[PDB]
Amino acid sequence: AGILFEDIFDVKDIDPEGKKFDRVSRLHCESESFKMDLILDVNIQIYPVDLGDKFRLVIASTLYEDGTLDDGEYNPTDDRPSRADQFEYVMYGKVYRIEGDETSTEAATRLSAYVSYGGLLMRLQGDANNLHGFEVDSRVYLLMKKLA
Amino acid sequence: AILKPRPLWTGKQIFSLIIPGHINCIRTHSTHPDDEDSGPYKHISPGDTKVVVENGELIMGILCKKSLGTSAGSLVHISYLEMGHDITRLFYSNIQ
Amino acid sequence: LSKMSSLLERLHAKFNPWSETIKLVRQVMEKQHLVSCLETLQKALKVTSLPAMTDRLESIARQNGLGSHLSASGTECYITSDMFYVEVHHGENPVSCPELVQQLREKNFDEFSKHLKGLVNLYNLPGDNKLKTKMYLALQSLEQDLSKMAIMYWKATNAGPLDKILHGSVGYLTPRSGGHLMNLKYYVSPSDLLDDIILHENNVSRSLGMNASVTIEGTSAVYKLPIAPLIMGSHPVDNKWTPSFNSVDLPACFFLKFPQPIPVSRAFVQKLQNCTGIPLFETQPTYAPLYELITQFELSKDPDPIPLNHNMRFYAALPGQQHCYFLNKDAPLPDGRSLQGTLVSKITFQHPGRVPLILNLIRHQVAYNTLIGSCVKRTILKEDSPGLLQFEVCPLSESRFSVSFQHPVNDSLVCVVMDVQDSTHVSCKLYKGLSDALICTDDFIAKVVQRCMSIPVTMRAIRRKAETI
Repeated sequence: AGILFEDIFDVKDIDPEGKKFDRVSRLHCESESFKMDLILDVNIQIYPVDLGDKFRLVIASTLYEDGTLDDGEYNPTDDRPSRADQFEYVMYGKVYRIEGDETSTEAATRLSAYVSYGGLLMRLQGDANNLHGFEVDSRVYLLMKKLA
Repeated sequence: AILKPRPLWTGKQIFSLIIPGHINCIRTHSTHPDDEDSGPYKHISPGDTKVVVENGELIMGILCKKSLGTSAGSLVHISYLEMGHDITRLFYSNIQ
Repeated sequence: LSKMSSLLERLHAKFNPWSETIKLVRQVMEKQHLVSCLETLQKALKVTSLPAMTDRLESIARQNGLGSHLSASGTECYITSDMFYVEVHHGENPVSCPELVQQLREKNFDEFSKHLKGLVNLYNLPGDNKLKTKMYLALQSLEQDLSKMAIMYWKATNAGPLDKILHGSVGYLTPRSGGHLMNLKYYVSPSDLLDDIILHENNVSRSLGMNASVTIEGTSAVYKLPIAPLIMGSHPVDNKWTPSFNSVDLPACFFLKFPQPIPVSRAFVQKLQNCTGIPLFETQPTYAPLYELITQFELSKDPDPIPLNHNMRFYAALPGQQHCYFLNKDAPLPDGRSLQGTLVSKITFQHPGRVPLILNLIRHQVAYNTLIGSCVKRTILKEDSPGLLQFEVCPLSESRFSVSFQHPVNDSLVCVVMDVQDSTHVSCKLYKGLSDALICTDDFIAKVVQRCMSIPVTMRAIRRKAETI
């Protein structure tokens, strides 16, 4: 299923400045063990999250799980992929920029990858090797599940 | 945009449907922080200003009179100078 | 289809380079066993000069999962357990086998690969470490004793190789060379000694006959085996073995593996057990009619896609006349049970003392299988009006069978009952009615059979001799 990155991240703040938009809150979290920060935005009403949670994040290239391209269509009745239904927050999306910190002479070692999920936004940032999978203009699913 | 919890589409997505063909435009919403551009969070915009329209899909940002209205560099003007006349008329009618 | 998809992918790559792919691989590295196995495959297809032929020897190592250490260009050693050999544990390097040297000097790396496979299989022994070294020592003692027993027979009678194979203590024995383990040739069938009138000489082929291999193999149970040569003192006629304990209770037994499983009858299992005592089949498996198993062994010697679908009515074409033989499995023996037997691949013997007796029983069972086996054939004899003389084989008793045929000159059924008393000896009696024409002399048929081969053949001689008179 092209899992592109995975970790159990930890919610270290829910809204650094203010509740700017009412039903969307920007969890700012630090992953444990790879030290990669996240700044996801989540629909609080349908996925209530609370401070201190540990969630499994699996930005995956495909939901189907058998490979194959999305076609980008809400094929509603399709169950044939038998995709990653285990997780409980699948937001779809796109990646808008893959900024980094490269001097002209050498490549960066702290790539930051801004990923846009339908207006709500995310910035996984961290060691270059881990985010190496991502590429610009690709649809990348975000899947999350809250783990005790 | 949100799938598993329930299928809920985002307004930006269904406004990226009225937008015609492919256009690249970046502008500021009427309420814009006078300092955000310089500091951190520049491209994740805490308040959703910085409309960016890349490829014909609003990727981020709220739309104001300057972004959608009668000013140089307005989303409407990008279309006339690239995409055309009839397509621009259809896009205006659909938005309304 | 898959190739067409790959070509389309190459077209997509062209539209998108090899340099970019290398950069992507480098990025992944900055961010295994199957790739190692793949290396051996593409290095096996690699064939160039001596330097690359040494890399082909390195490919052979990882192909068999071996470890290669090379001192200088000339010497490279593949090392695992005690299986260490060098092309220039607990033992000296035994020999510069011409077999291995000839294959390497000539362009046959494939033959060298087979030889390593044989060595690895011989030492697939489980055991542990010090136990493995002792277990190999026991095999060495058995080999020395078996070799001495063969030498005693040659000293007592200067028999030709054929006599040793057909009727000798042990059998023609070739000492283990490299991977190949000792082979004792139990029997050489008369039909197959002749190829398309072979004279054996001392150049007897490894596979030109029926061959059995002697080896040590791990067992769940624990047994006591000689760890030193047991023929310290040999009586001049036959052999005398000094009694055990030296010995140790290693969890394994010596084996006599047969390359192709031999169908053996229930009666043989009892006759063989009477001597050794070790259960021949231990966990009682399956046991169906013997004649079916004999047909499968004969038919499967040469494999063809279409199953014969004989229905136990094999058809045989011969220079004069045409014959059809019904094998008649399921005929009740005196006990009331049809001859029933199961394929045996491995026979386990602690010491070689019971081995002369076990082999003599096996030779008799193999001989009976060969005579009845000669008939089994892939014949599509359909709508045959001329001839088609029809014979039926019935199992009268274990070790006996009757071929029944219409009298060649008169009309009553006449039956020849053949008993395989010993591997090379069969005694046959013709049963003929009180008023009948003397069909044959039992000696003339014997002379023709010994000079030629098989039993579909014996029936021809009986018919021809009767007609000539």
